Amino acid sequence: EKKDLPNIRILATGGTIAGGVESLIEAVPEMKDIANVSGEQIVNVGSTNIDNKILLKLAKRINHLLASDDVDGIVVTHGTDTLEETAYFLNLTVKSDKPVVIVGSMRPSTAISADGPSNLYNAVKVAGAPEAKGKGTLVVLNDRIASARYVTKTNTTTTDTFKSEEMGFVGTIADDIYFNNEITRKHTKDTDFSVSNLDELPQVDIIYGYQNDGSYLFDAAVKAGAKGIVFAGSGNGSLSDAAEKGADSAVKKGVTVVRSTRTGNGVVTPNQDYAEKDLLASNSLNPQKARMLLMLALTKTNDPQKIQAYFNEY
Amino acid sequence: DLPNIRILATGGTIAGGVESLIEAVPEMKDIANVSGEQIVNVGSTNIDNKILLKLAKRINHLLASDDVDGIVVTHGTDTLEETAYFLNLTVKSDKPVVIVGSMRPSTAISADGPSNLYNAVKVAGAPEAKGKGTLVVLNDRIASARYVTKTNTTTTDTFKSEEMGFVGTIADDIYFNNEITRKHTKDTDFSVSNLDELPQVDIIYGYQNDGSYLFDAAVKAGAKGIVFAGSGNGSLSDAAEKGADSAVKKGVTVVRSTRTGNGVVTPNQDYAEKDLLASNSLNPQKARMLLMLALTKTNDPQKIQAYFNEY
Amino acid sequence: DLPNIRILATGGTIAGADQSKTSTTEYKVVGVESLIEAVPEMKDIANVSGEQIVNVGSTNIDNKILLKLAKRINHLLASDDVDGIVVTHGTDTLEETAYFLNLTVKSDKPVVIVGSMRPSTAISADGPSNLYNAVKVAGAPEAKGKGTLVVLNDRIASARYVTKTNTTTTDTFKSEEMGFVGTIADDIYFNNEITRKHTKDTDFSVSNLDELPQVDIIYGYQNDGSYLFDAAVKAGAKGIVFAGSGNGSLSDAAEKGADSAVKKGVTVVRSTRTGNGVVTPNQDYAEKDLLASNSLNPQKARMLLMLALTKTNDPQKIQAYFNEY
Amino acid sequence: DLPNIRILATGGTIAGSLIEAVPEMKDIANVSGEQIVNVGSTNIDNKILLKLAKRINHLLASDDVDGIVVTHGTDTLEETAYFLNLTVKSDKPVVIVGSMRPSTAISADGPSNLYNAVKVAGAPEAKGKGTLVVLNDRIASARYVTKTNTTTTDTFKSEEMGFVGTIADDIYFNNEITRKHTKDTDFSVSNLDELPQVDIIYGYQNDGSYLFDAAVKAGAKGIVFAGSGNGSLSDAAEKGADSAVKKGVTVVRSTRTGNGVVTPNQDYAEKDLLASNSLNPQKARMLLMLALTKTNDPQKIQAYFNEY
Ligand code: NA
Ligand code: NA
Repeated sequence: EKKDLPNIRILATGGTIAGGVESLIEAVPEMKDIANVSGEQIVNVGSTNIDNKILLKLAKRINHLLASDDVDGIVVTHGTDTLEETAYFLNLTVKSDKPVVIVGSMRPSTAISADGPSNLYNAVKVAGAPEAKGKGTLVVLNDRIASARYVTKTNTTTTDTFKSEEMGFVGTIADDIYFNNEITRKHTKDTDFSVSNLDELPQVDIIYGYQNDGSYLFDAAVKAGAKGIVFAGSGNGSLSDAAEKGADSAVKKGVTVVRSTRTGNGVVTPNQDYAEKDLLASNSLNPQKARMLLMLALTKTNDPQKIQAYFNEY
Repeated sequence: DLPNIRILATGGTIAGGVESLIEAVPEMKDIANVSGEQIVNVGSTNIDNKILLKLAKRINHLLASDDVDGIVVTHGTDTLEETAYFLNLTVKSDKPVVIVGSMRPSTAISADGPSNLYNAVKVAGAPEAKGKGTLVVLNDRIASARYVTKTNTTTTDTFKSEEMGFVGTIADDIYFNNEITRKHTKDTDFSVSNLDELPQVDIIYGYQNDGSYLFDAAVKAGAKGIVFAGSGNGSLSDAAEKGADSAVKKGVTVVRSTRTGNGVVTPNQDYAEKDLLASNSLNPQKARMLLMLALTKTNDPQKIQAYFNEY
Repeated sequence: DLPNIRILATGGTIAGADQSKTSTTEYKVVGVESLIEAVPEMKDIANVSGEQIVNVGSTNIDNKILLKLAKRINHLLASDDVDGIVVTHGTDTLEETAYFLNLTVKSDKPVVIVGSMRPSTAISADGPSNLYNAVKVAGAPEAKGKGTLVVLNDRIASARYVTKTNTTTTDTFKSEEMGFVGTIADDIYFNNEITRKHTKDTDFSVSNLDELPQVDIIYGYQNDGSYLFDAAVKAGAKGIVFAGSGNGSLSDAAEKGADSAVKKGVTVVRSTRTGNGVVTPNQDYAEKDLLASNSLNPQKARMLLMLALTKTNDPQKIQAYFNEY
Repeated sequence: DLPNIRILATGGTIAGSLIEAVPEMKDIANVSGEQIVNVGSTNIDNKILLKLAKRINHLLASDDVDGIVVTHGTDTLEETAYFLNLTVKSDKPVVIVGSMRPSTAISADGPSNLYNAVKVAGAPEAKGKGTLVVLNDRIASARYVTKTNTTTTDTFKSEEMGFVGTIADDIYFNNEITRKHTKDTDFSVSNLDELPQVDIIYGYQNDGSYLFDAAVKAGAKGIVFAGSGNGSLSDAAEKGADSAVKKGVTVVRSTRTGNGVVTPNQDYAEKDLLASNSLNPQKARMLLMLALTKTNDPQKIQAYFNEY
């Protein structure tokens, strides 16, 4: 007597991106055509105020739901500012191949040509697509299906902000879904990370590189209890002499230091001079995404060679 | 006769001593009378305010003479955009200043430095380069210092502007396409002629679960200005906002930039009322250059904000 | 004291409608007054009025319509009651109309071309914001003298540099090499002024013309031939634009067809199928009057070639136009 | 021991005898080569494509060939690369390479391009990736790449699909494409001497039906239309396309935009004016020629356009 449709659960982390989560759901009635949609409010914060406590709660809830036969896929609604941080964390900690799609809107729900309704519809379409199984955590905005591993927010305000210059999208939407790429990095069900038994994460802070910078921010991070530091270096993870003094001091005090880049794209490569002093390379992870992997790495090991190996596979 | 172009070197060679650079690209002799000097010799992460003052003063002196038609500065790529934008605000001439580097070492297969240097000299000597602002020339592209950034760690095509494109491109001949709308060079209100140091400005990065303690440390270290590389449109966590508000109360100017890479950071009523300023379309490290220079003129947040909308 | 902005509607997706709100590629036809009433916020930034010029999908915009549109725009901008114009148009051939107007509008007052990638009925339809922003730009004092502009997705592109780069996405209109004249983030941020001659400063007028010289476009590919050149000449082409591989390159067969067209008095311009970059002069091709399209893609090169042929058949004068416009 | 990499040259040298020009290659491969043809890339034709695919298929069947590099002019490089992606029945790497600057120019890009092409062709992880295009430290799929700029060194790109990988000293593989290719395709051309004729017609304002009519008269078996936007036709172009279909020609609507998918449109699909998916006109031509070696059924041809 009923139409068979996928069971998609929306987990909201902030306000409504289209139009409570119950209403959010009624603002995009088109979703009923393609899913049996249900919803829950996890937390309710602006994305700059998403923190490690919330991430642990969110990953645990997703893992619980996806283990059930009554949930086919999940859509997480989230503020765009830090969406990429949450999406990549879930990419490393969700231990299921069922789809998890993270979505937001660049224009408020009340704005002229608000982008939330289409984004949400498309997120639910992807989350219920059989072919979305096994693709890793996905970010869906503006008719594009991006991997959490490769995507970033590239522009402050534009609808088309989430992109990957060098890796493009997993797929795109033009009425139908077109899947184009599968990523090569390890993810989701295949990672070595679990947050099932964790109530906190190792502290990791980020320091920026620039002309005439110093060592004082490294020293402050160490004093504040950082277990890891990601440095957003100029170019290919480069450090001034002052920054390198700070990084070396941190390493000597037992902090793991990973060199990322402030440029936005490309790989940070191992460099003999840096590698021999355990100033690690972030691969193609930007500073905030490198932080997520470093926190998780530090739950498993303090060995710099093992952490570097994670940065090449995840 | 040909334009007289002076090369000021700040690092190692990008092609083939400053005499070595010139000899490595003999083709330059057909488009300019090239001479050169070594200003400093450092990796670009070690370019600092002292060096920038020296470089700006030397450039301003040289461009005032009739024997110099234009200048090329050879520089490491990592912080090239910081130096280029600083010079865009402090060189008080319409004569061309072109910043150039290479992404591959001069000894590598298919080294890019020889072409880059040749093109930089071609642009520096082009009459239509007059009045364009400071330019950055790599990989057949002519970018404004105001809009360009290094977007990729290692690729030859790294210097770009997604939203503003290039001032021009080269395909044998130079094709000039755009003139920027921001105030620059000859028309700025900044002078560093008599300065021996610049107001200290530090940069703090925004991220989930960040804090106030890095703001506190920058203030303790003597920052006069702080640029915050905020997520999205210059957004702050509650903790970051506590740190920023603390800094403003201690007389530090705080400018919100973005970590995203592109777009404008807009004035936001909640932030603006608390003097947490907006960086416009300046990224953190370029915002830092304008904030340092603004602080040579004023501590008034409304005046500093107006500079961020015009420069 | 608000600017007086006239909307001239021509058709396109922005005036299209489907009964399914989730259809972005299938749709049926909305009137200019409906477009306006759908965006009441416009009343706070302009005094808006509208007229329907034509009502067609943009692949059916033709030279007759362009002439009508350019003449109407020129007459309206001569009045003190009109501060700026917005043209609503289908996206498919928007760049052709925009660049034509960039060469034939004899005023420094703003002309902004706008469309949408989703129909008016779609969820998160993009037309309302695009239209608001087009009106905002057309009424901005700083938009004066910028050349014809194309406004979609919070971006303000020059007609000379923009193209439709994607079949279906909202962010399709871009210039990889030249970027945008400006962008919108609440306020307008003007960033660039183009260097090419435009609008009031061109040598072209269409005030006395009822038709344009026929120009056709031929595409380059492996195993192509001469017979499509021959067919374009037979069909009455006065000019041909060749969308060559790479930097306006021709196969031997294509070069045979081009050379035969030139011998019959047709002007041939080499453009590129790549999408970006400059088609440079080439000594061997220039000696045979196979001209270079500069940074004009095939369809935009066609617009300039048609107007050049209203002034001259001299290949050196035509080439000079391609370098300045 | 090092992989055995064979270089098939189609024209002039892109570097500098290549081993002399780029001696670093000796440390990463045992290189050999041959001059299979000697033409400018605008004059690569169907006869040459068939010769190249037959020769590559033969070579890769040998146990002592680990991978192939083809040096090729950049203008039509994407056409050859995609054809080989559909016809090389092996998982071993085939890498197509060119240079945007002449070998004699300042900062010639060919030496690095060639070195990287050989590095990729010998990399174990390049197996099963489909035909690759390697220029400017980037590793692009033949299925997604195009030449996007007339003259720049960074011209080969895919805005929407990115690269299969990139090179920064080491190779970083990032994506595997989802379309069917190489070892898994249903196309076999080793015994064919010609391919069904396919021509391309451009869409623009004030276009007509005359070019369609001429292509049909010239013997086209298929026509790719480089339509404005999402494979759109003017009324005049549509009349020409419908005339062609009635005369037994298969018509595929591609796009002149450069990116995105051309979607099936009900009114066009009802009339067998097919959709090219995310294939540009010149790449859609290669798939249509091969489709026409198997069938004239428009539904089957459309299905090929959705999978390849
Ligand atoms: Na450097
Ligand atoms: Na349309």
